[PDB]
Amino acid sequence: IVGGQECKDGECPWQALLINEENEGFCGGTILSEFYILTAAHCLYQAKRFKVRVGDRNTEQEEGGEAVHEVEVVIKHNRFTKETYDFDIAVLRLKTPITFRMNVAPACLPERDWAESTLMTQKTGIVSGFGRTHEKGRQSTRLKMLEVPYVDRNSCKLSSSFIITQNMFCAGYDTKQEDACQGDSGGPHVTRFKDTYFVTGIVSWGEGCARKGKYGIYTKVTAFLKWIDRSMKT
Amino acid sequence: RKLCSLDNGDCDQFCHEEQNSVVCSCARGYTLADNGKACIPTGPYPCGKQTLE
Ligand SMILES: O=C1CN(S(=O)(=O)c2cc3ccc(Cl)cc3s2)CCN1Cc1cc2cnccc2n1CCO
Ligand SMILES: [Ca+2]
Repeated sequence: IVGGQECKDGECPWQALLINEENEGFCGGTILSEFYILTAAHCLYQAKRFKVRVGDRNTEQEEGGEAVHEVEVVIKHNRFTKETYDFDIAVLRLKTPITFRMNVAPACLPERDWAESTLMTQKTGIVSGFGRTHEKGRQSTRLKMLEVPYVDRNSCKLSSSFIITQNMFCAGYDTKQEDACQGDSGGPHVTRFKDTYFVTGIVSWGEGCARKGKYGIYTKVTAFLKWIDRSMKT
Repeated sequence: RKLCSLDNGDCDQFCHEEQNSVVCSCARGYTLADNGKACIPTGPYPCGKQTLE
Protein backbone atom coordinates (compact mmCIF):
# COMPACT_ATOMS: atom_id res chain seq x y z
CA ILE A 1 0.00 0.00 0.00
CA VAL A 2 1.41 3.35 -1.10
CA GLY A 3 0.30 6.25 1.04
CA GLY A 4 -2.80 5.47 3.06
CA GLN A 5 -2.78 4.70 6.76
CA GLU A 6 -2.08 1.89 9.23
CA CYS A 7 -5.09 -0.32 9.97
CA LYS A 8 -5.85 0.52 13.60
CA ASP A 9 -6.95 -2.09 16.16
CA GLY A 10 -9.95 -4.00 14.88
CA GLU A 11 -10.31 -1.92 11.69
CA CYS A 12 -9.44 -4.53 9.02
CA PRO A 13 -10.49 -7.89 10.60
CA TRP A 14 -11.22 -9.63 7.28
CA GLN A 15 -7.64 -9.34 6.06
CA ALA A 16 -5.89 -12.69 5.52
CA LEU A 17 -2.23 -13.25 4.57
CA LEU A 18 -0.87 -16.03 2.37
CA ILE A 19 2.50 -17.14 3.74
CA ASN A 20 5.09 -19.41 2.11
CA GLU A 21 7.20 -22.22 3.57
CA GLU A 22 9.63 -19.57 4.81
CA ASN A 23 6.87 -17.69 6.67
CA GLU A 24 6.88 -14.55 4.50
CA GLY A 25 3.62 -13.11 3.20
CA PHE A 26 3.39 -13.01 -0.58
CA CYS A 27 -0.28 -12.23 -1.26
CA GLY A 28 -3.46 -11.17 0.55
CA GLY A 29 -6.95 -12.56 1.01
CA THR A 30 -10.37 -11.84 2.47
CA ILE A 31 -12.04 -13.91 5.15
CA LEU A 32 -15.48 -14.83 3.76
CA SER A 33 -16.47 -17.32 6.49
CA GLU A 34 -15.00 -19.65 9.12
CA PHE A 35 -13.87 -22.06 6.41
CA TYR A 36 -13.28 -19.82 3.34
CA ILE A 37 -10.72 -17.31 2.09
CA LEU A 38 -11.17 -15.30 -1.13
CA THR A 39 -7.97 -14.52 -3.04
CA ALA A 40 -6.43 -13.93 -6.52
CA ALA A 41 -5.85 -16.93 -8.79
CA HIS A 42 -2.53 -15.50 -9.95
CA CYS A 43 -1.28 -15.79 -6.36
CA LEU A 44 -1.56 -19.58 -6.45
CA TYR A 45 1.47 -19.33 -8.71
CA GLN A 46 3.64 -17.63 -6.08
CA ALA A 47 4.33 -20.69 -3.91
CA LYS A 48 4.37 -24.50 -4.17
CA ARG A 49 3.29 -24.68 -0.53
CA PHE A 50 1.55 -21.99 1.53
CA LYS A 51 -0.72 -21.37 4.52
CA VAL A 52 -3.10 -18.63 5.65
CA ARG A 53 -2.52 -16.29 8.59
CA VAL A 54 -5.34 -14.21 10.08
CA GLY A 55 -5.40 -11.57 12.81
CA ASP A 56 -1.98 -10.10 11.97
CA ARG A 57 -1.20 -6.35 11.95
CA ASN A 58 2.54 -6.16 12.68
CA THR A 59 4.55 -9.09 11.33
CA GLU A 60 7.51 -7.91 13.46
CA GLN A 61 6.11 -9.11 16.83
CA GLU A 62 3.28 -11.36 18.07
CA GLU A 63 0.20 -9.57 19.56
CA GLY A 64 -1.29 -12.95 20.30
CA GLY A 65 -4.40 -12.75 18.15
CA GLU A 66 -2.73 -14.29 15.11
CA ALA A 67 -3.67 -17.76 13.88
CA VAL A 68 -2.13 -19.80 11.11
CA HIS A 69 -4.40 -22.07 9.05
CA GLU A 70 -3.58 -24.85 6.61
CA VAL A 71 -5.38 -25.07 3.27
CA GLU A 72 -7.46 -28.18 2.60
CA VAL A 73 -8.60 -27.40 -0.94
CA VAL A 74 -7.76 -24.76 -3.53
CA ILE A 75 -10.55 -23.70 -5.91
CA LYS A 76 -9.20 -21.71 -8.88
CA HIS A 77 -11.45 -20.33 -11.63
CA ASN A 78 -11.10 -22.71 -14.58
CA ARG A 79 -11.03 -19.76 -17.00
CA PHE A 80 -8.12 -17.91 -15.38
CA THR A 81 -5.64 -16.64 -17.97
CA LYS A 82 -2.16 -15.57 -16.87
CA GLU A 83 -1.49 -13.57 -20.04
CA THR A 84 -4.17 -10.97 -19.24
CA TYR A 85 -5.24 -11.61 -15.62
CA ASP A 86 -8.81 -12.33 -16.70
CA PHE A 87 -10.91 -14.30 -14.20
CA ASP A 88 -8.41 -13.52 -11.40
CA ILE A 89 -10.34 -15.19 -8.57
CA ALA A 90 -9.80 -18.20 -6.29
CA VAL A 91 -11.41 -19.63 -3.17
CA LEU A 92 -9.54 -21.50 -0.40
CA ARG A 93 -11.10 -23.96 2.05
CA LEU A 94 -9.25 -24.31 5.36
CA LYS A 95 -8.67 -27.61 7.18
CA THR A 96 -9.70 -26.03 10.50
CA PRO A 97 -12.34 -23.30 11.16
CA ILE A 98 -11.43 -19.70 11.96
CA THR A 99 -12.36 -18.59 15.45
CA PHE A 100 -13.63 -15.03 15.10
CA ARG A 101 -12.23 -12.58 17.66
CA MET A 102 -10.71 -9.11 17.88
CA ASN A 103 -9.02 -8.50 14.49
CA VAL A 104 -10.52 -11.68 13.00
CA ALA A 105 -13.98 -11.41 11.37
CA PRO A 106 -15.48 -11.97 7.88
CA ALA A 107 -16.50 -9.34 5.32
CA CYS A 108 -20.03 -9.52 3.88
CA LEU A 109 -20.67 -10.77 0.34
CA PRO A 110 -23.35 -8.57 -1.30
CA GLU A 111 -26.04 -9.33 -3.89
CA ARG A 112 -25.03 -8.49 -7.48
CA ASP A 113 -27.59 -5.92 -8.63
CA TRP A 114 -27.73 -3.97 -5.36
CA ALA A 115 -23.92 -3.86 -5.13
CA GLU A 116 -23.31 -2.64 -8.70
CA SER A 117 -25.99 0.06 -8.43
CA THR A 118 -25.49 1.20 -4.84
CA LEU A 119 -22.08 0.07 -3.58
CA MET A 120 -19.95 0.59 -6.68
CA THR A 121 -21.52 3.96 -7.41
CA GLN A 122 -20.23 5.26 -4.08
CA LYS A 123 -17.28 7.66 -4.06
CA THR A 124 -14.71 5.33 -2.51
CA GLY A 125 -13.79 1.82 -1.51
CA ILE A 126 -11.03 0.60 0.80
CA VAL A 127 -8.06 -1.55 -0.17
CA SER A 128 -5.59 -3.11 2.30
CA GLY A 129 -2.51 -5.26 2.74
CA PHE A 130 1.11 -5.93 3.71
CA GLY A 131 2.38 -5.10 0.21
CA ARG A 132 5.12 -2.66 -0.78
CA THR A 133 4.92 0.93 0.40
CA HIS A 134 6.71 2.11 -2.78
CA GLU A 135 7.04 0.62 -6.28
CA LYS A 136 10.71 -0.20 -5.68
CA GLY A 137 10.11 -0.29 -1.94
CA ARG A 138 10.10 -3.19 0.48
CA GLN A 139 7.12 -5.04 1.92
CA SER A 140 5.39 -3.37 4.88
CA THR A 141 5.65 -4.97 8.34
CA ARG A 142 2.42 -3.19 9.27
CA LEU A 143 -1.04 -3.83 7.82
CA LYS A 144 -2.13 -0.75 5.87
CA MET A 145 -5.41 0.46 4.38
CA LEU A 146 -6.23 3.17 1.81
CA GLU A 147 -9.41 4.83 0.55
CA VAL A 148 -9.45 4.51 -3.26
CA PRO A 149 -12.03 6.35 -5.40
CA TYR A 150 -13.90 4.36 -8.01
CA VAL A 151 -12.66 5.21 -11.52
CA ASP A 152 -14.72 5.77 -14.67
CA ARG A 153 -14.62 2.62 -16.78
CA ASN A 154 -13.91 4.54 -20.01
CA SER A 155 -11.19 6.74 -18.54
CA CYS A 156 -9.56 3.57 -17.23
CA LYS A 157 -9.72 1.63 -20.48
CA LEU A 158 -8.13 4.64 -22.15
CA SER A 159 -5.35 4.89 -19.55
CA SER A 160 -4.31 1.24 -19.67
CA SER A 161 -1.74 -0.32 -22.00
CA PHE A 162 -3.49 -3.65 -21.45
CA ILE A 163 -6.98 -5.07 -21.83
CA ILE A 164 -9.54 -4.31 -19.12
CA THR A 165 -12.03 -7.16 -19.36
CA GLN A 166 -15.62 -7.32 -18.12
CA ASN A 167 -14.31 -9.19 -15.06
CA MET A 168 -12.35 -6.17 -13.83
CA PHE A 169 -12.86 -2.61 -12.66
CA CYS A 170 -10.62 0.30 -11.69
CA ALA A 171 -9.95 2.46 -8.64
CA GLY A 172 -7.23 4.78 -7.40
CA TYR A 173 -5.75 8.15 -8.32
CA ASP A 174 -4.57 9.56 -11.64
CA THR A 175 -1.56 11.41 -10.23
CA LYS A 176 -1.85 11.24 -6.42
CA GLN A 177 0.72 8.97 -4.74
CA GLU A 178 -1.68 6.43 -3.25
CA ASP A 179 -2.39 2.97 -4.61
CA ALA A 180 -1.98 -0.72 -3.89
CA CYS A 181 1.27 -2.39 -4.94
CA GLN A 182 3.10 -5.72 -5.08
CA GLY A 183 2.21 -8.04 -2.19
CA ASP A 184 -1.33 -6.69 -1.81
CA SER A 185 -2.62 -8.93 -4.61
CA GLY A 186 -5.42 -11.29 -3.63
CA GLY A 187 -6.18 -8.85 -0.84
CA PRO A 188 -9.50 -7.16 0.02
CA HIS A 189 -11.23 -4.28 -1.75
CA VAL A 190 -14.32 -3.40 0.32
CA THR A 191 -17.04 -0.76 0.36
CA ARG A 192 -18.69 0.63 3.44
CA PHE A 193 -22.44 1.12 3.58
CA LYS A 194 -24.06 2.32 6.80
CA ASP A 195 -21.17 1.05 8.97
CA THR A 196 -21.08 -2.38 7.32
CA TYR A 197 -18.36 -3.44 4.89
CA PHE A 198 -19.00 -5.56 1.77
CA VAL A 199 -16.50 -7.30 -0.51
CA THR A 200 -16.42 -5.50 -3.87
CA GLY A 201 -13.07 -6.48 -5.34
CA ILE A 202 -9.88 -8.54 -5.19
CA VAL A 203 -6.55 -6.69 -5.51
CA SER A 204 -5.45 -7.84 -8.99
CA TRP A 205 -2.92 -5.73 -10.88
CA GLY A 206 -1.59 -2.45 -12.15
CA GLU A 207 1.22 -1.10 -14.30
CA GLY A 208 3.75 -0.39 -11.59
CA CYS A 209 2.44 1.32 -8.45
CA ALA A 210 0.83 4.76 -8.07
CA ARG A 211 2.16 5.75 -11.51
CA LYS A 212 0.69 8.94 -13.01
CA GLY A 213 -2.07 8.24 -15.51
CA LYS A 214 -2.37 4.65 -14.26
CA TYR A 215 -4.99 3.10 -11.96
CA GLY A 216 -5.32 0.04 -9.75
CA ILE A 217 -7.15 -2.89 -11.36
CA TYR A 218 -9.41 -5.17 -9.31
CA THR A 219 -11.32 -8.36 -10.01
CA LYS A 220 -15.04 -7.58 -10.29
CA VAL A 221 -16.38 -9.66 -7.41
CA THR A 222 -20.00 -8.80 -8.27
CA ALA A 223 -19.43 -10.75 -11.48
CA PHE A 224 -18.53 -13.92 -9.58
CA LEU A 225 -21.04 -14.15 -6.75
CA LYS A 226 -22.77 -17.25 -8.07
CA TRP A 227 -19.36 -18.80 -8.65
CA ILE A 228 -18.24 -17.93 -5.10
CA ASP A 229 -21.45 -19.34 -3.65
CA ARG A 230 -20.98 -22.64 -5.46
CA SER A 231 -17.35 -22.91 -4.40
CA MET A 232 -18.33 -22.42 -0.74
CA LYS A 233 -20.36 -25.63 -1.03
CA THR A 234 -17.71 -28.02 -2.38
CA ARG B 1 -35.54 9.39 -7.19
CA LYS B 2 -38.00 6.55 -6.50
CA LEU B 3 -37.96 3.40 -4.32
CA CYS B 4 -34.55 1.75 -3.91
CA SER B 5 -33.06 4.81 -5.64
CA LEU B 6 -34.43 7.10 -2.94
CA ASP B 7 -31.97 6.66 -0.04
CA ASN B 8 -31.65 2.88 -0.56
CA GLY B 9 -35.38 2.60 0.12
CA ASP B 10 -34.72 3.14 3.86
CA CYS B 11 -33.14 -0.34 3.99
CA ASP B 12 -30.09 -1.08 6.13
CA GLN B 13 -28.62 -3.33 3.43
CA PHE B 14 -30.05 -5.01 0.27
CA CYS B 15 -32.96 -3.29 -1.51
CA HIS B 16 -35.16 -4.94 -4.18
CA GLU B 17 -38.02 -3.31 -6.09
CA GLU B 18 -41.03 -5.61 -6.48
CA GLN B 19 -44.41 -4.64 -8.00
CA ASN B 20 -43.45 -0.96 -7.66
CA SER B 21 -42.62 -1.55 -3.99
CA VAL B 22 -39.48 -1.66 -1.82
CA VAL B 23 -38.48 -4.97 -0.27
CA CYS B 24 -35.44 -5.05 2.08
CA SER B 25 -33.18 -8.02 2.95
CA CYS B 26 -29.86 -8.79 4.67
CA ALA B 27 -26.53 -10.64 4.39
CA ARG B 28 -26.04 -14.13 5.83
CA GLY B 29 -25.62 -13.82 9.57
CA TYR B 30 -28.28 -11.13 9.84
CA THR B 31 -32.06 -11.15 10.14
CA LEU B 32 -34.52 -8.45 9.05
CA ALA B 33 -35.95 -6.46 11.98
CA ASP B 34 -39.69 -6.23 12.63
CA ASN B 35 -39.79 -3.00 10.57
CA GLY B 36 -38.76 -4.95 7.49
CA LYS B 37 -35.90 -2.51 7.02
CA ALA B 38 -33.25 -2.83 9.73
CA CYS B 39 -30.85 -5.78 9.82
CA ILE B 40 -30.19 -7.58 13.13
CA PRO B 41 -26.96 -9.59 13.68
CA THR B 42 -27.74 -13.27 14.37
CA GLY B 43 -24.71 -13.99 16.53
CA PRO B 44 -21.23 -12.82 17.59
CA TYR B 45 -18.83 -11.32 15.01
CA PRO B 46 -21.31 -10.70 12.15
CA CYS B 47 -19.82 -10.03 8.71
CA GLY B 48 -18.87 -6.49 7.71
CA LYS B 49 -18.41 -5.15 11.23
CA GLN B 50 -15.12 -3.85 12.60
CA THR B 51 -14.24 -5.57 15.90
CA LEU B 52 -14.58 -3.55 19.11
CA GLU B 53 -13.51 -6.29 21.53
O1 LIG C 1 3.83 -3.58 -13.57
C1 LIG C 1 3.33 -4.51 -12.96
C2 LIG C 1 3.16 -4.41 -11.42
N1 LIG C 1 3.00 -5.69 -10.69
S1 LIG C 1 2.80 -5.49 -8.94
O2 LIG C 1 2.87 -6.84 -8.44
O3 LIG C 1 3.81 -4.54 -8.55
C3 LIG C 1 1.24 -4.84 -8.60
C4 LIG C 1 1.03 -3.45 -8.61
C5 LIG C 1 -0.36 -3.11 -8.33
C6 LIG C 1 -0.98 -1.87 -8.26
C7 LIG C 1 -2.37 -1.76 -7.98
C8 LIG C 1 -3.11 -2.95 -7.78
CL1 LIG C 1 -4.79 -2.84 -7.46
C9 LIG C 1 -2.50 -4.22 -7.83
C10 LIG C 1 -1.14 -4.32 -8.11
S2 LIG C 1 -0.17 -5.72 -8.25
C11 LIG C 1 1.93 -6.49 -11.34
C12 LIG C 1 2.31 -6.83 -12.79
N2 LIG C 1 2.90 -5.69 -13.56
C13 LIG C 1 3.04 -5.85 -15.03
C14 LIG C 1 1.80 -6.26 -15.85
C15 LIG C 1 0.46 -5.86 -15.67
C16 LIG C 1 -0.31 -6.52 -16.69
C17 LIG C 1 -1.66 -6.54 -17.04
N3 LIG C 1 -2.14 -7.28 -18.09
C18 LIG C 1 -1.27 -8.03 -18.83
C19 LIG C 1 0.12 -8.06 -18.55
C20 LIG C 1 0.60 -7.30 -17.47
N4 LIG C 1 1.88 -7.12 -16.93
C21 LIG C 1 3.09 -7.79 -17.51
C22 LIG C 1 3.77 -7.00 -18.65
O4 LIG C 1 4.39 -5.84 -18.09
CA1 LIG D 1 1.81 -9.77 14.71
